[PDB]
Amino acid sequence: ASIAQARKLVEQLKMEANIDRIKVSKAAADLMAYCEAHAKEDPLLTPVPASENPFR
Amino acid sequence: SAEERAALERSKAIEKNLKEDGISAAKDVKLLLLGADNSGKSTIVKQMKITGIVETHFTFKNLHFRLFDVGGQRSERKKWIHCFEDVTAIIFCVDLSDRMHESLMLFDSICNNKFFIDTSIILFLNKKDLFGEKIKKSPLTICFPEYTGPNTYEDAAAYIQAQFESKNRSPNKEIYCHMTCATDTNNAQVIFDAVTDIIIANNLRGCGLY
Amino acid sequence: DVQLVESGGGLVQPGGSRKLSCSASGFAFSSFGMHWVRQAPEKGLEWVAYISSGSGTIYYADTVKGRFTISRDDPKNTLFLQMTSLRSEDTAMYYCVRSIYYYGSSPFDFWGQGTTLTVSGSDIVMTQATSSVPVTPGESVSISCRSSKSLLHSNGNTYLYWFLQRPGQSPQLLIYRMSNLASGVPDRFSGSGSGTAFTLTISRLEAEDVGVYYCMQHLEYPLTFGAGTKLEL
Amino acid sequence: NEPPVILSMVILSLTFLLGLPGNGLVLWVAGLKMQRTVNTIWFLHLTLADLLCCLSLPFSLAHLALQGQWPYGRFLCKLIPSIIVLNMFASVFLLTAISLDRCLVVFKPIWCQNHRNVGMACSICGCIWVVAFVMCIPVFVYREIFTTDNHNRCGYTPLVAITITRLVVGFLLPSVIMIACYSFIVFRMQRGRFAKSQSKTFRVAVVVVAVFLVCWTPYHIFGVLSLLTDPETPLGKTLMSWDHVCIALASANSCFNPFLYALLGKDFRKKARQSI
Amino acid sequence: ELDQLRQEAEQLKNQIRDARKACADATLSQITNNIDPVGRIQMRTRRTLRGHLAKIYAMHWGTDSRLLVSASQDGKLIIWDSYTTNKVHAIPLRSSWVMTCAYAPSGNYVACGGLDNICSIYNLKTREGNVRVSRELAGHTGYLSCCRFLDDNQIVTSSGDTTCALWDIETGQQTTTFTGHTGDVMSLSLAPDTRLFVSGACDASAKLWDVREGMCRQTFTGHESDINAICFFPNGNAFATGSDDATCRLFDLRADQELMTYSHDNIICGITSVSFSKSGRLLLAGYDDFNCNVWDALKADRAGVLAGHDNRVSCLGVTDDGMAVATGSWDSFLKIWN
Repeated sequence: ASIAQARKLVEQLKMEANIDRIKVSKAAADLMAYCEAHAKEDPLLTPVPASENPFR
Repeated sequence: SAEERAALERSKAIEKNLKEDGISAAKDVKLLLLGADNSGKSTIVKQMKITGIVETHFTFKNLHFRLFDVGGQRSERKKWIHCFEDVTAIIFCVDLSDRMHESLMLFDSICNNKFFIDTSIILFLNKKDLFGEKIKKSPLTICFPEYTGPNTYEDAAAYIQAQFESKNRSPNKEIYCHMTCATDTNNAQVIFDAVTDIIIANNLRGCGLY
Repeated sequence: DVQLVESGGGLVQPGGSRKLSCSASGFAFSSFGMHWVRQAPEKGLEWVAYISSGSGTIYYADTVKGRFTISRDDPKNTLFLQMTSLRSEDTAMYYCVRSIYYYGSSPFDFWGQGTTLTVSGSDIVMTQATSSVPVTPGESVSISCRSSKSLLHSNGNTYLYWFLQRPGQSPQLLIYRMSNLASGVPDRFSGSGSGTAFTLTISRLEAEDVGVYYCMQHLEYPLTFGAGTKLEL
Repeated sequence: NEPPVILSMVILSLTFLLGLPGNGLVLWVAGLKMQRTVNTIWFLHLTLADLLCCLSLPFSLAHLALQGQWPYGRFLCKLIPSIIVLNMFASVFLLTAISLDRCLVVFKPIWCQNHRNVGMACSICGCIWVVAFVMCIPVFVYREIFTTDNHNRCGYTPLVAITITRLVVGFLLPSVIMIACYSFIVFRMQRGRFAKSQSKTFRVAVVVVAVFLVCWTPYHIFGVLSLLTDPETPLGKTLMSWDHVCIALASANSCFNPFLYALLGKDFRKKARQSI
Repeated sequence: ELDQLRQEAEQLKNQIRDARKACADATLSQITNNIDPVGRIQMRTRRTLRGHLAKIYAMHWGTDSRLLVSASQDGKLIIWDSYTTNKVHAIPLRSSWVMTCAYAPSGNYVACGGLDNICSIYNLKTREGNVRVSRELAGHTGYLSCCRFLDDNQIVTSSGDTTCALWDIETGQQTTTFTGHTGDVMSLSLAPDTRLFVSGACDASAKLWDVREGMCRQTFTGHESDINAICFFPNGNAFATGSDDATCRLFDLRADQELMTYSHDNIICGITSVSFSKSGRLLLAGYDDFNCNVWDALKADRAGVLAGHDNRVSCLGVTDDGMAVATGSWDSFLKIWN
C-alpha cells in the first residue's frame, strides 16, 4: 500500500533532482533582452494612433 | 455596408433568441439538496417523482422545482460551491436513527458560508419511527453526552431540533424544521410553503420596503 | 446529402402564370438565404430574385420587379416563386441557390438542378473581353473580367465571384471574393485582380475542366453577371 | 413682494435647488449605472416625470414674477401649462402603480414569478404615459387668449367638469389605493418571520402616505373652493394669493419623491454613492 | 522499509532545496534597476459586448485576433466579432454548469467542460450549416477545470480529480494520463511550440509536464494557497502563477526558482486570472477586488489600473498580435481595452 507510494515518490524525486540549472542572473538578462528587443512591436506599452488601430 | 447587413440581421436574430431563452428560463425554482451520506436523500428525491450532478425537475402547483443532488462530487466544496448561489433555498436532510456530529459540523459549515449569508435552509428529519424505536431501546445520551432530561421521543426530537436550529447567526435567514418518517407523502407541501415564504421575503427585500 | 430538387416547369402560353417549387433536404433550410437564377437558351446567367433568412429583405431585378414574387416555407423546406404575366423573353431554365451570409461564409456554394420553362442606369457593367478561347490539355488558360466601377470596399474585401458550368450540369462555385477557393474545388484554380481588372488562372487544364466560365459581383443589388468566356477542347 | 407670493418664490427656489441635483443624479444612476430589473423601471419613469416638473418650474417662476401676462407666443402657453399637468399626473399615477406592485409582489407570490418581467412594467408605464397625455387634452383645447388690460395675459362645463375630473383622478383613487395597499402590506407582515419587522415597514408606509397627502391636498382644496367662492372678493382673493403656494407645494412633492422612493433602495443608495 | 524511503525522500528534498538556493546570485530586481519605467498606462474601453445573462466563467481569443468565444452559466457559448461587435454563433450547451472553454487554433472546433465530467467538442464548419456535437470525452470522475486544443486532433484537459489526461478526439480514448497532484488542478497552459505544459494545483504547487513522454519534470512550490491561474512568458522560458494569497509570482524554467513577487500592501483579494503582453513587459492580472492591475514585469510596480467592472473578473486574455485585451467578469459584461 504505502510502500508503492513511497517508491513512486522517491523515484520522482530522484528523477527531478537531476535537472541542470543555469544562474539566475543569466535568466534575468535574457528575459530583459527579449523584453527590450520586441519593444517596438507592442501596441500596448506604446500607444497606437487612431489611424492604425482597428478599435476606433 | 454592402453585404454586412445580412450579418447584422443574423446577429440581431440570435440576440433575440438569447433574450427569449433567458426570459423563458428565468421562471424556474432552484433548490439545493445537501446532507450527510446515507441520510435518506435518495428516498426524498425519489419521493417527489422523478454522475457528477443529478438534476430532478418536477412541477407542483405551477412551480417548476429544479432540484440538484450534487452529492456525487467527491472533491473540495470551496472550489465549486460559489456557483450554487442565487438559489431559492437549501434542503438539508439528516438521518435521525443514526452520523450526527458530522451532520452538525456540515450544517455549521454550510449555514455560515460567505455566499449563503441570505439563503434560508429547509431542514428535514426523516426516520422518525426508527429513532423512536432506538429511544425505546437505547437512551439518546449516547450521541450527546451533555443531554439531561426525560428520555421521551418528543423530548429528544425537540432537543435535536433546538441544537440544529441554534447554529445560525444571520438575522436575514430562518431555519424551517419538519418531522418525517419517509413513509409519508407530506414531503412536498412543506417545501412548497417554505418556498412561498422565501419568495415573499425576497420580494419584500427587493422592493426595499422590508 | 445536401439536395435541392426543384420542379414545376413546362410549356406555358403567353400571358399566363406558373408556380415553381424548390424542395430542399439534407441541410438547415431555415437559416439559409435563397436566390433564383435563370439562363437563356443561348445566353448567360441572369439574377432574378432573392429572399433572406427569416423573410426579411426581398429584392428584384429591373425586368422582374412587379411581375414576379419570391416566398419561402421554412417548416415545409420549400422555396416558391410566383411568376405572372409571362412575356416571350421569359423562357429559360431556373436554378435554386443557397447563399448563407456571415463572417467567413461561402455564398452561392450549392446550386439546384433546373426546370426548363418553354414559353410560347447606375448598375455595374461587368464585361468579359473574350467570349471564346481554344485550349488543350496540359496548358494554362487565363480568363479576364473587367468591371466598370471599383469593387474594392473600404473594409478591404473585393466582391468578385467565379463560376464554372460544365456541359449538361449546373454551375459550381470556384472562387468567392476573388481570392478564396471554395471547398471541394481542386487547388489548381487560382484568382487575382485589383479594384477593376480581375483575372482567373487555371493550371494544368484537364478534360473535366471544359465549359463556360462566368464572373459575378456582389457589391450591391442588382447583381450583374459577365458575358461568359467559353473554353472548348 | 407680498408674503403669499414671496413665500411662493422661496418654496420654488428651494424646490428647484433641492430637486435638480437629486433628480439629475438619480436619473443618471438609474439610466446608466443601474441594471434593468422590474422595479427600476418605475423609479426611472417617476424621476423622468419629476425632472420634467423641475424643468417646467422656471416657467412657473417667470409667470409668478411677471404676475401673468406671458410675453412669449401663443404656442408657449399652449405647451407649458399642459406639460406641467402631464408631469404631475404621470408622477401621481406612477406612485399609484408602485403601490399596486408592492401589494402584488406580496399577496400573490406564485403568479408574480411566472408572469412578471420587464416587459409588463414597460407596457404599464407606456399606458400611464398615454392616459396622462389623453387626460391633459382639455387644458390644451379649452385654452384661450384674452388681453383685457395693458398686457396680454394667459388664461381661460369648461371649468366644473375639468376640475371634478382632475380632483377625482388625482386625489380619490391614488390616495385610497395607496392607503389600502399599505394597510394590507402592514397587516400581512404580522403572521410569522415578519414579527421582528413591521416596525420599519409601518414607518415607511405612514411617512410616504403623509408626505403624499400633505403635498397635494391644498391644491385641490383651493381648486374646488375657487369654484365655490366667487371672484372680485377677499374670499377668492386669498385663494388666488395662496394658489401660488399650492403650486409650489405641488412642485416640491416632485423633488421630495426621490428621497422617499429611490434612496430607500439601499443597493441603489450604494450605487449612487459609488457613482458620486 | 518505509522509514528508509522517507529518509531518502527527505534528503532528496533537502538536496533539491540546496541546489535551487545555490543557483541564486542576484535577483531580477537588482538587474532591472537601471532601466526606465514604462510610466502610466491609460487604457480605455473601446468596445462592450453585452450578450450574456449569467456569470461569465471563461473566454478565449481567436487565432486571427478577431474572433472570441465566451461561456457563461446561462448554458450558451457565443462567438463574438471583436471589430464590429456582431454575434456569429450561439451554441446551446447540454449542461449549464460550465467552467471552461477553448477555441481551436484552426478555427474549426470549440471545446467545453464543467461539472458534468465530460468534455464536449463542437464542429463549426459543418456542411449542413448548423453546429453539431462531434464528440463527448467522458473519462474523468471529477469536474473539468481547463482544456486547451493542442491541434485539430488531440486535446489536453485538466480535471478536479487530481488528474490530467491527454485525449484523442478521433476515437475518444485517453492516450496518456498525468498523475501526481495532491489536490484539484484548476489551471493549465500550453507552450508556444505545444511540446510541454504546466498545471497549477490547489495544493499550492505547480508541476511541469511534457505531452509526449507523459511524466512530470519539475515542481515549483512557492505559494501559500490555491493557485487559480497560470501563463507562460512569450519566450517560453518562464511563467507566472497567481494564487489566492493576493500575490502573483514569476518562476523561471531554467533557473528552477522564483524571480520576483508582485504584491502590494493594499491588496487582499486573491488572483483570478494572469496574462502577459506581446513583448512580455506588461503582466495584467485579474483580482477579486473588482479591478484589474497592470504590473510591470521587470520593475515590480503598478503601472496602472483597469477599473470599470461591477463584479469579480473571471478571465482575461491578450490578442495574438497584442492589439487589445479583453476581460470578462461575473456581471455578464465583456470589455475590450486598448
